[PDB]
Amino acid sequence: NRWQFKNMISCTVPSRSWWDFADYGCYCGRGGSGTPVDDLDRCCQVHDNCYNEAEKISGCNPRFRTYSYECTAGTLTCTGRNNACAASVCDCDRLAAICFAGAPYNDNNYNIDLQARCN
Amino acid sequence: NTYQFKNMIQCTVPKRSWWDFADYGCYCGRGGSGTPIDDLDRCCQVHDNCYNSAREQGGCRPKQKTYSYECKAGTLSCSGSNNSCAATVCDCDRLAAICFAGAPYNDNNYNIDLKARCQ
Ligand SMILES: [Ca+2]
Ligand SMILES: [Ca+2]
Repeated sequence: NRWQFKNMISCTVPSRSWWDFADYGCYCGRGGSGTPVDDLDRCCQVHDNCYNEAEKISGCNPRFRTYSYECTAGTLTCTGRNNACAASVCDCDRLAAICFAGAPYNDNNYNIDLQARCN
Repeated sequence: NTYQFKNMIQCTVPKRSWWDFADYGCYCGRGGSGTPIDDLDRCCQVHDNCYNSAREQGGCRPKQKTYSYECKAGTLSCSGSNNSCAATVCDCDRLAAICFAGAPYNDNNYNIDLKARCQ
């Protein structure tokens, strides 16, 4: 669920607020289109694609499905007690939070002009 | 589907680009939480809540579900052909497009700093 995705981001990037990734580039935050502006934006593009694939599972709502996972000293693990939807969504979220933790964060790419930069 | 919702907005609000709404307030694009900053943003909060009800119908993906509708004179109608998911998502879209036309648009509320304004 979205709150857990926020908590995963805090697990892997505790120096930042999840809000920092809520509107970054063309893809971080609800929706996405155009050309990814940087590495971090590429992470978000892959996370939207991942959610797209998870939504093919019948009844699977990534923003609302609560999954089972652990944040242990900066490591994220999706646990075995997840149904298909939960397991898929957990994995999307885990892989994105790790991707975010590897990418440089550029303040000039936060809250950009989407009309001008994302078509 | 999203293309249809754009056309509905083009219909009730012919004076503005759809992008004017896509990054407005705490709810029209990104963020999706916090206190609605004004009436237009409340239109978007209601739309989000409407989609959330629609998604309960399994297989029903509001952004991708194609429905049947008409824009005449400025007056949106959802057709009687629509299945359950289509009828529901078309109504959500219709109601939001009407709401957008009736709410004052404040330039100060476009591309807001979500982190600062949507907690
Ligand atoms: Ca996105
Ligand atoms: Ca923005």
